[PDB]
Amino acid sequence: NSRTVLILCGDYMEDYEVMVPFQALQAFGITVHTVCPGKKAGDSCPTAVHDFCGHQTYFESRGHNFTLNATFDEVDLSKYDGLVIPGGRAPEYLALTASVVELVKEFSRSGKPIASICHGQLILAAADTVNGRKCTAYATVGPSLVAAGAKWVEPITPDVCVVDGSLITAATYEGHPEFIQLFVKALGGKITGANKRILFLCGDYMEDYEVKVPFQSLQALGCQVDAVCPEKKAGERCPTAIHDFEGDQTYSEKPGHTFALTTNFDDLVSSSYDALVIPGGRAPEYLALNEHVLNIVKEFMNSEKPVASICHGQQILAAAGVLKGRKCTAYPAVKLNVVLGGGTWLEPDPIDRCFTDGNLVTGAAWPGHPEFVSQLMALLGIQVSFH
Amino acid sequence: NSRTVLILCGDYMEDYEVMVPFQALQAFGITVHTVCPGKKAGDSCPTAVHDFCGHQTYFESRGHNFTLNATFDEVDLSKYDGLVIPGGRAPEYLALTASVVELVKEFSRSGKPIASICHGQLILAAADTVNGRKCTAYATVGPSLVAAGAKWVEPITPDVCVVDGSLITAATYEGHPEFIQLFVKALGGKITGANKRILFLCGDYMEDYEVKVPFQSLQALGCQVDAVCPEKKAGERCPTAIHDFEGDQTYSEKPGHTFALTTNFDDLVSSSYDALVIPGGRAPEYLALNEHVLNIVKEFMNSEKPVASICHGQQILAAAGVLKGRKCTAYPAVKLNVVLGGGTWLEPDPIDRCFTDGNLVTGAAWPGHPEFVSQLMALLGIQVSFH
Amino acid sequence: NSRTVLILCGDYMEDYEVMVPFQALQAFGITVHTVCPGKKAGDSCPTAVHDFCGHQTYFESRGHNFTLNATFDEVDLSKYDGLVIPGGRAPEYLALTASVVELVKEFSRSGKPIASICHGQLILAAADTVNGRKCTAYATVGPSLVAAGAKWVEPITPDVCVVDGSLITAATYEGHPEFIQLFVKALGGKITGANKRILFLCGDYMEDYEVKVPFQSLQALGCQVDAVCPEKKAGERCPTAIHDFEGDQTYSEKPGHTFALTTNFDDLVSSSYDALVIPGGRAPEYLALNEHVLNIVKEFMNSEKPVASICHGQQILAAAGVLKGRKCTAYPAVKLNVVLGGGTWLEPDPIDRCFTDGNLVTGAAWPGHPEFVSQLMALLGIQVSFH
Repeated sequence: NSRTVLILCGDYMEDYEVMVPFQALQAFGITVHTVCPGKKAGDSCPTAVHDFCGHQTYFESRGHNFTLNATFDEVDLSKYDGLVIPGGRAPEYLALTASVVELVKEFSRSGKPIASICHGQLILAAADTVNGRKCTAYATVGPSLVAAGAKWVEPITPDVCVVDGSLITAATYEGHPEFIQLFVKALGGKITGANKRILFLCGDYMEDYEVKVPFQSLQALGCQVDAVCPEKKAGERCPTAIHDFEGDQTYSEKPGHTFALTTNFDDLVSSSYDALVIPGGRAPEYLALNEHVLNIVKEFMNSEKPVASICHGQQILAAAGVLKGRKCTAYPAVKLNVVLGGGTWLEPDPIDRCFTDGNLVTGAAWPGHPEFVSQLMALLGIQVSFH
Repeated sequence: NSRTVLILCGDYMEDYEVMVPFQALQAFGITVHTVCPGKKAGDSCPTAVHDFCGHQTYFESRGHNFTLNATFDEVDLSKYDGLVIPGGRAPEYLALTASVVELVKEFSRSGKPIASICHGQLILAAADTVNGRKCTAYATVGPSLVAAGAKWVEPITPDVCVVDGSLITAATYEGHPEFIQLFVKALGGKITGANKRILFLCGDYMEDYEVKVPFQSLQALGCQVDAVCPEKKAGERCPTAIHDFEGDQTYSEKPGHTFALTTNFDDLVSSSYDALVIPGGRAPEYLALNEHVLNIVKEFMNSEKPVASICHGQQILAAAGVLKGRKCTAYPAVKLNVVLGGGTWLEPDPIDRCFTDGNLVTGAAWPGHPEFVSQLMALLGIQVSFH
Repeated sequence: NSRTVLILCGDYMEDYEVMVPFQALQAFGITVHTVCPGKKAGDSCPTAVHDFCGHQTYFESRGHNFTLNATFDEVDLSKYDGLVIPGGRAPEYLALTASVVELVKEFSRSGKPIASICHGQLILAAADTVNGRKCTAYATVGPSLVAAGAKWVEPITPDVCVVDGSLITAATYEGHPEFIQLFVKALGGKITGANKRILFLCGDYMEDYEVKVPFQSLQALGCQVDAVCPEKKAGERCPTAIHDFEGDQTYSEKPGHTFALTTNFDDLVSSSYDALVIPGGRAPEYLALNEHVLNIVKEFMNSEKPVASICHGQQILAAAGVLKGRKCTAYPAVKLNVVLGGGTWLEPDPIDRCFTDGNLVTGAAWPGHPEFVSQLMALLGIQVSFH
């Protein structure tokens, strides 16, 4: 509504760098279409998980499969307000697809906003639309951007972002917060009431998407967001799980990106936060056995403060006993816990639908992030206005 | 034969939690039917390898594909003497399948024996059949059971087992030995002659099933089982291999569960054992180059004591020269090893058929575990009797 | 022409043990046919990546799919001058395939050369064609050869090779250089003018084939070859990447073999070395950012010395500005870097062809190694003559 954005997808694009923008932009009220040359709506793109394990370069792994919702060569550029270019290993080959470069050129002339991250810039270079343009990218793309005539801004840190009129660029997904806020501002958006402090309850093997997307999305808004995990210091990292359906009766499990806690668990002053968020995956099942974690949940529910849990997150809510006489949804399987917890089941159909019950927001699976964050914003007083 | 048990399978059930009971029980003269809702006999289910590597929860990878030998919608519960519920991530979604809960309800009413392990209990909680019943499960399931009115027994160790009449529960597959024996006694079985000490010759990359299945089946019988490996002590652990036939000309390989040795290899004495078991996999080929390992094999052989090796295990035997003028079978490829070793080949058809020559029991692949353990029991004079 | 060789392939053969000879022999003017029982030209076999990681035996991983260029049951064994038998897990089941054992025996009967490595020797043992023959193989294949009546040579080190008239044998791929040379001489081939020092610019996640095949082909030729990596000692190792197309719009990625460096990067002296080789994969993009790396490339190019780059290696040339007014090809996607670098693009069609622009040799991908090496050989004046 009011704004429509087009994301340029491709095989092996960085998981994070495609889903975070796809869902955040939606949670803010922007329609988003995803396309990939030679593919139609409903088709799938494999994705890459780029991370660092102590080598001179990043290590790669397979992320979730990403389904396109729009068809390439059937898109009317005139009908889009902005364009986003994901990173990973897709730009490398997309940057050499005639129809892709023609598209980025055409859009580039309209003067409309273009947000490119990591290796995405390579496409910009091929289209030769960066001359004299200030900009940044993954350190490795610098030679190509300088040779393209760009005003290269070396990324001293993974988070640095750069703007030059309608050209927004980022080095890595660590800069998603600012990357996204700028593309929003660039779309004529205004964010209000975003001066909140949210606490995320994390743990080992939490769902990759279910942590990153909600987390960064809330950061792009401007909130101060912290994440903790029992027995871990503000530097520790948590391994994540990538849950996806690949044909069998239940989802499959694969290693995702490594997540970094921001605060120490022991030094946690719950009263200082305006909200609490619980990611799903396999972490909730063991976090729910933790006394300290439960008390934290109790405090937020007692204070009638906003609480947003997704997927298996509700397992911690049911164990806190805070679901009694409460309406909510969860991952289809954890309906067991909701009922046993004393809550009233809300059918999660479609799977992307989330529900609000007073101070309680719940989601079923990662496909519900748009409504998930959107409804947590409402309980927070955060709005995003355009036109 | 005399009893018939039913195993409730599902996609991503714990590989060990299904294969060990499925094969140990057959080894004890019990017919076992495997079924999964929405699937027929001959279909397969992917399994999960749940293990620990230091994180706050278990790690997960894909195990062997498990082929069901029964059909769900064609089952008559009035024909089974018992029911086994394996763990993994299957209980989670099976618990929310109306037909599954109905089967547990009815089996629950008949009062016949029900053995549930790890996450399996979640199904019992769903069917509301644990009210006032003592029982245990993976610590994580504790909450759900309590809310289902169960008398919860927290697992202080990974092998704790509970029994409240016809209900038998275990926390992890590390409790299989007692889990199975209790299930057998509940079916009215009596085990006699299990006053034996057995020695296992392990090594890195031995087959996953080919170690745990025989090792745990023997323990469930009551035997004392020791496992060793050159240059490794009691606490040490060996990486295992998961060999499975996918669509190629030979089997593929994946990591299996890590296996824990029980005794220091140097502190051994062939004297104190009544039989020697040799797992297959890739451990044999290099184990067969070890002096000490060969002497151990020789001692057991000329002492005429019972010796059982499956799959590639027969390589150690050939290298020890103890297959001189003897009949035996092995993984098809190891026929060269048997012949060049001076043995007479026995066609491994069907793949689950094992052969006993004098004091020597041999099998082809892991599917022959039932006949393998059965035949080893026969040389040890161990028996299981019902009715 | 002059010589034609047949290579016995099989599912799960060692990836290196097939590509290195398959390609190195073609770069030496020898026609090579790959064949696998029950498979026809155009079919493919999965390969296996073997090497140690701190365990008692090797670890296995999946390597590149290998497509056969000939049909087994259509081979006129009479028109072949030599036979190569790769290792890995394939021999194990091939040794038990009648057609295969007869082919081998029929070939050992003609006196013609037979090069076998690692586990390949098991096939010779099955054919009983090694009596009183001096030879070596992978340590665990010794007991079999001894029993087949061979004069076993324990591989004191992994790089040992043994020649006994027409039977050339090696223990591991580490001995490929000597292995290939001996086979070539035994084919009546002479190598002249190979006294050259060659430098390889290596890094983390370079294409597995792209470093090993060219590296070892030049070593077999007699050249002294060094491998370096920024800030890494002679003992350090580099992880590699296996890039392969599996159906998506761009290649996929798996871990390959670890590659050890030969000299220290800091003590490197560009003065020596007659040529420079730059492997592809993901290492270039980050090496292209290293000042030191660009100087080395600078030096060579100024000296007019032969420079050979393949796949993504050109990203380093382009960055050093040495493509200015040079004609060359590269991996399709990296055309961007070639054009931005001021070079004239040479279309890599067919994918396996390379080009020579003065002192510059460039290839598109690993499928082009044959022309890649023969063209570097031409600049260096190295020749292989037969008849």
